[PDB]
Amino acid sequence: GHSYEKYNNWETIEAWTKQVTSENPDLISRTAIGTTFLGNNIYLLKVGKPGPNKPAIFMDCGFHAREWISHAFCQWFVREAVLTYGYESHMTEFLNKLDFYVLPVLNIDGYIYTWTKNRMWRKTRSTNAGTTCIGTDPNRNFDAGWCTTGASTDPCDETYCGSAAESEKETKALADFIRNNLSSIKAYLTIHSYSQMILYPYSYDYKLPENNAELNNLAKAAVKELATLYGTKYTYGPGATTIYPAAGGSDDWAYDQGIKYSFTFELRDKGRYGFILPESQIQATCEETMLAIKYVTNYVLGHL
Ligand SMILES: CC(C)[C@H](NC(=O)OCc1ccccc1)P(=O)(O)O[C@H](C(=O)O)c1cccc(NC(=N)N)c1
Ligand SMILES: [Zn+2]
Repeated sequence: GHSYEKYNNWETIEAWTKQVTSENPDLISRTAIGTTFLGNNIYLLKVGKPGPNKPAIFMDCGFHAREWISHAFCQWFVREAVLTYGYESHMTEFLNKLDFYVLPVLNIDGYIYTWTKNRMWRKTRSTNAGTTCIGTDPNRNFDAGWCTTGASTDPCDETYCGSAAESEKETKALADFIRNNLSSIKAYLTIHSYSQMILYPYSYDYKLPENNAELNNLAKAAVKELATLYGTKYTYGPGATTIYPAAGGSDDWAYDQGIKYSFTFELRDKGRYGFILPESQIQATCEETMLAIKYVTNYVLGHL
């Protein structure tokens, strides 16, 4: 069964998307935006009070299979939204005024693989011509300085950029959806672990985004907000210099589509447990992360 303080396998997460939608008909709608290489449905949840011409924030989790706390966060977020709507003033305002598109798990095939075969799997599970090596790094697969730096052209490597940009059904589906909704999507938030950072563009080059001063101030405010709960310290900055240069990432691509608020979140911890973050830390991790996501949401709402 589904728990919010445990990591849930895909069958359970899928059942949950159907259940939470059924239980909250005027706050949540479910669609699928594509299928994975292995035929799983890429569900997207539209969270918000329906209305005409509403702006939106897009958030995805589970780009990378082994980053389990990411998947956990998208599920936590959805419950918080439906539990507190009508009671907590900010979330009530958020859901009245905008829609959150929440994509609980992008890389479903890899996630399943981390449950069944290899806890440390990262990439998708697509096949590659001329080799037995499996998978492409979805966050090297977007059309953003594609495969020029911090990526591999070898399918056997963890950062394989794929045979071409959007070669993966999963990344094509995500790009297609975002391209189809550019008029409404005002921010892009992509949830990863670990490192306790908020990154903004660019990672594929050392050039800075036009609005980098604003993004820096926004990230700064968001991390200090996060720290209020448990003292957790996040660093922040443009990807290339803050963590490492790397091309083909979705945050850079979304920004260059015109989504001016584009962030990669790296959640707990800083390496003690790394990707294998204890379930005992899910609640506290999600709780503090909510504060940063809500700060960003309120700021974006104030700049429409
Ligand atoms: C621990 C955490 C930072 C993860 N990093 C990771 O597994 O690094 C492994 C690795 C191994 C060899 C070469 C490069 C990278 P990840 O979540 O995969 O980091 C993102 C990524 O590399 O896709 C990441 C972190 C910060 C910013 C961005 N943005 C971007 N467009 N590159 C992307
Ligand atoms: Zn990641």
